[PDB]
Amino acid sequence: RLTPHEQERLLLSYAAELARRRRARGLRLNHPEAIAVIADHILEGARDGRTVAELMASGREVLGRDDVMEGVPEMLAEVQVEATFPDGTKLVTVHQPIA
Amino acid sequence: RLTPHEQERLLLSYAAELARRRRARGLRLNHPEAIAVIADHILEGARDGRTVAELMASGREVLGRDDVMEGVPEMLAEVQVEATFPDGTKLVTVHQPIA
Amino acid sequence: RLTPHEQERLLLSYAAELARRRRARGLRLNHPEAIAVIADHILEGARDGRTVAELMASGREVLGRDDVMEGVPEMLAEVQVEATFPDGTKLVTVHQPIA
Repeated sequence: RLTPHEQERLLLSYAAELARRRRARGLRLNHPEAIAVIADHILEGARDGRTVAELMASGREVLGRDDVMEGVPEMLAEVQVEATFPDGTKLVTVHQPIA
Repeated sequence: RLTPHEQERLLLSYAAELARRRRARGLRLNHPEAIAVIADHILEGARDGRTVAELMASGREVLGRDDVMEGVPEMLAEVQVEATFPDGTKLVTVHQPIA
Repeated sequence: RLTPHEQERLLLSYAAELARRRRARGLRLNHPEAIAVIADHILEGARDGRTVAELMASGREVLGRDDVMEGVPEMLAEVQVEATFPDGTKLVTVHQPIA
């Protein structure tokens, strides 16, 4: 159902699409944009059947220092997201996804 | 300004976009994803100027068994969408859409 | 994580993506779709660090009479959106965006 959690997931997903569009036209992403993009990589990766361990590593390869504004890699200590896997929902933590 | 319901409709439209994105990615759709895609087909066909009769038909040719997870086509007895027509808002029902 | 207002702004941004999709398939936009597109132009221009005056001018050149249904240009007296620039939030109004 469209629980507040489901709405929130779809919002984060569209926010990631929008942040990707911004980056693709040359902008460096700000902190919430970078979070959306990394979170969306996790969400979609889980939907593909990637494992938590795979996502913990690949979520660190999505954005680099060049992709985000000054200060963003330092402010983004980790991204934590509940993703849906084949074997249920799991919290995925990507540590230090940019630096 | 968007009403909380308008926001609901747009969220479900985006969910269908994400579903079509996943299907494009080679993923067989689950139950809610399939619903979102068929729902969206109806809403977009109504916007195009299609009749309720046309949409009940075309709605059954959006996704086949190959496009969805095993079990989904039997879970999806119907998809109902309130769609706006020049004639008014009507509930459009697509029966056994995966078939 | 998102306020009502943030949710609404993200959904209005999505509405423009949907309006672009409708246009791409050969639809002329209606009044609310046109509002979304012009609003998106402003919001994205603001994010880009364009100036209010730049956007008030370029907002008049996003959609032409061909892009919208007959009688829509006359319906669109103005499109007003709050947008956050590098120097903060401003109400931006695009006047007579089509004709």
